[PDB]
Amino acid sequence: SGALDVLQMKEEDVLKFLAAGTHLGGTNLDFQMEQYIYKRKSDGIYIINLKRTWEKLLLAARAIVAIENPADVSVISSRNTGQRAVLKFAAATGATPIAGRFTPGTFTNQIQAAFREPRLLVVTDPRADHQPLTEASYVNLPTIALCNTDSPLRYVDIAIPCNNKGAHSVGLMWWMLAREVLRMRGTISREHPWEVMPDLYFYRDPEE
Amino acid sequence: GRMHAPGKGLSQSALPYRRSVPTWLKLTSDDVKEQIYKLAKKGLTPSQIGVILRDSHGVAQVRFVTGNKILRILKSKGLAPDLPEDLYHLIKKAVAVRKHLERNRKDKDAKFRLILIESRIHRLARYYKTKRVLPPNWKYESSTASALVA
Amino acid sequence: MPLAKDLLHPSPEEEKRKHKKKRLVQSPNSYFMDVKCPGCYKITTVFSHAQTVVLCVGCSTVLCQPTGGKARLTEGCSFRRKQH
Amino acid sequence: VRMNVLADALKSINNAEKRGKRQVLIRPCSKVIVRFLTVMMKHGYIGEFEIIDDHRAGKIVVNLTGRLNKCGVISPRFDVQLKDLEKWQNNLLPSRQFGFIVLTTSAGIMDHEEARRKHTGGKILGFFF
Amino acid sequence: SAKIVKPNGEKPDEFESGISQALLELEMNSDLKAQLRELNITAAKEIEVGGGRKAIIIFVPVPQLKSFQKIQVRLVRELEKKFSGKHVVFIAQRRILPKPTRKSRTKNKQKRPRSRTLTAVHDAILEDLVFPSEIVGKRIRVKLDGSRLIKVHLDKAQQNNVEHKVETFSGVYKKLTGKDVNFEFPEFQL
Amino acid sequence: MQSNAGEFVDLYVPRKCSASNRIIGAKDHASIPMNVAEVDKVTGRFNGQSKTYAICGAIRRMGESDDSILRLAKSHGIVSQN
RNA sequence: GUUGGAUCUUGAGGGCCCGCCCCUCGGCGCCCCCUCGAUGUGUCCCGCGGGGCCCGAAGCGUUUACUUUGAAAAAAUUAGA
Repeated sequence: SGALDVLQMKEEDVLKFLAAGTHLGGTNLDFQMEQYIYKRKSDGIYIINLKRTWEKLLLAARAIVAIENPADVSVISSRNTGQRAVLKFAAATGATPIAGRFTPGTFTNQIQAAFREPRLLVVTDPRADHQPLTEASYVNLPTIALCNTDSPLRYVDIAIPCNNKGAHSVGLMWWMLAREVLRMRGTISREHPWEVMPDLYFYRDPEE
Repeated sequence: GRMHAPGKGLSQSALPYRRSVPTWLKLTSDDVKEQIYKLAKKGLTPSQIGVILRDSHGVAQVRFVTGNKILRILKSKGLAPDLPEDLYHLIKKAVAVRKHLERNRKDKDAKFRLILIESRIHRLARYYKTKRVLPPNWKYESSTASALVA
Repeated sequence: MPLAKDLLHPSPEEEKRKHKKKRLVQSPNSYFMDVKCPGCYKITTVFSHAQTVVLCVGCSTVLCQPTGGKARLTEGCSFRRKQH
Repeated sequence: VRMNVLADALKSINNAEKRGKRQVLIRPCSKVIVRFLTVMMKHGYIGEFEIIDDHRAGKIVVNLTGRLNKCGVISPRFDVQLKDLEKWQNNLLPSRQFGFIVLTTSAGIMDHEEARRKHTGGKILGFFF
Repeated sequence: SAKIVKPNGEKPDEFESGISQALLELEMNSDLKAQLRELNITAAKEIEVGGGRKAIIIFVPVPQLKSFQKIQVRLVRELEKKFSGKHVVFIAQRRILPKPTRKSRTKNKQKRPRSRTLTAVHDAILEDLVFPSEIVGKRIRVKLDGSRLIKVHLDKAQQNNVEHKVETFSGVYKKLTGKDVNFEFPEFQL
Repeated sequence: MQSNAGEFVDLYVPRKCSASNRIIGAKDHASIPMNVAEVDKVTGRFNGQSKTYAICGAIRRMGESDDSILRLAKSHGIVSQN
């Protein structure tokens, strides 16, 4: 677990969640995400349970920890909103970064113009990062992924409930992940939160 | 499985676990037996008696007050209908279809339907004959079906 | 289902929404109730799915009206099962 | 409707097990089903079961394990005089080192190893391994 | 009048003498006059339980039981006070037609219904122990070990009356049949 | 796979699972475990000593795996906010 | 013609195994006879030997199929000493 009071959440997180529009979900009924759901908003739309979002995020974070090299976890986003997000994560945690197009075959193909060696994949939506998700299960790689109520759950080990499409939702979850892994093993230390704001993540946000 | 109807659905109630219903006022044996005797005097079938007892009185079935059911009471008394209620109502439908068939000799549907109902009577009746609820020396007929319903 | 659940004491909202004979412990949810209703001056016991009307001496006719589902009732009424 | 009850139960478990599902509702529930489940349970092929009681005919919830590979039914039942047991055992089991043929004998529903010791035959119900 | 409460050909005394004297007291006692004045129990038997109080099991031939069950809780409460903590209840024992075997004697039979058989009698005893709640359902859990425990669901309305009783009901059943019973409250009403 | 009283036949002893109680065979794809780090608690900061769960081809292709991991992890502990 | 739902009870000895539970015999006993010890056509220990009647036991209660053990079951052949 860790030192323990702020790993049972705190108001600071609950404010960030609400702001980033995490809480709203899809309108498709569930059979694999159903457990996670707190309550259903009137006339469709599911309110995800922040308590569940926490525990899964921490279990994910913990799995990246106990590797003494953070490079062999590949952070993956093909979404525009999360290109900046993963780039900041890679600076911070020390992940090997994949922003924009994946380009098929880097965990496959003996003869190729690039090859990456991971041990764990972190995905932002496995219906946009579907190519890594399929490719990973041909070569025996576990995949964590940020899943909503209409994402595929096949070949995903650990799902993290969250909207995880667009806006600040993808950004915030990368920020909180980086903060979490640095707590256990980093230089934030002692299981207390980051001094970096989530705004360094998020999207580019069109510059005036 | 149904070979006696073209259905697919259900046609019975769910029934409760317990041998006592409703347990807040189950009345007494006395009350409902009197009521049964008086209703059965009027020539009412066990079905009809069960319905009216259920809703108006605080009994549901009378199987939960005493181990007897409405038929059992009737049968032991010796005041009872002279054939089972289901068999009666089957015979009654086949009469009604037969009357409609007399009226209309172009109604192919009615001919088909009559056959089905008649077959249904025979299989039920065969069951009653074997277990001595009907005499084996009676048999269903156009002739006698009329006489029963009248 | 997520296809590995085992339920030995199932919640009474996923067993109470189902059809009457499809329940995981089968007893129907039907009950009796006492009806007070003001033009009747006696407390008539009525069946929730009565089918045919319940009537009483105290009322002219005002007690039930037939409906294929739950029996219709008129003015002030109460219900307590009691104990099914 | 149901002209064998063993055959439905056995399939139900196997189909659950394929999914990874750890529950089934078998019914109509009979004395023979209970007996078959207990012998099966003892050897570790399935987990524990719980019989729910109704006035319909009963329903059993079996919590199963994936220590089973196949529970087959020999329907229609055949006589076994302890010199067709050998023929069955080579035919329909993968080795003689493991698996049980489960029969009903007059000395009780028992596995065929116990049958061999008693030298009491009867009717073959099924098998598992 | 008690005149049949102690006679049963039992060697004791102690408890039966106590219970018979108690019965006379109750016969005169208010709101229980004119219903024990013609109905006097065949025997009383004492068997202990794990509550550290003894349990008094009274035998009724079935017609008596209806009157005893009517009151139950109030009567049992008075008898518990009188006998200093003993838990009193009422159990019905029928004759029970012989085994469907064959050898070991199968005696005289004529049709044996499933409402007078050994299992039926045990179910009837369970029903008789309770009064303000009924048995909604039952389940038996078969353990992996091979043991069985029967969880008897009771009504979730008026439960309180049976809650304190539970331990004695468990123990008494164990002494009589050699099987443990436990009580539970379901998930029906609500 | 033993022979006799405990003689070793066999080329190797394969991994098992506890999310469906089915062996991971023989060179199969989509078969990997999942080392979650322990944290020592109270003072924070990761201390060893991996908790490992074994995930088979079967569960993953039937899209079970997400829920399964939580059941396995919770049952033997330990994660904050349980 | 084939097939068919649920539902009825049997503690010790030794480190499982055994009998049990929710009259033609043997014999717990009762009565008889040559009587066996109180006795030597004959008792009051008992039916022990022949009896009757009648319990644990047992036809017991209503039948089986099945399965199980026996017999009856050509020699040569055939497996096989």
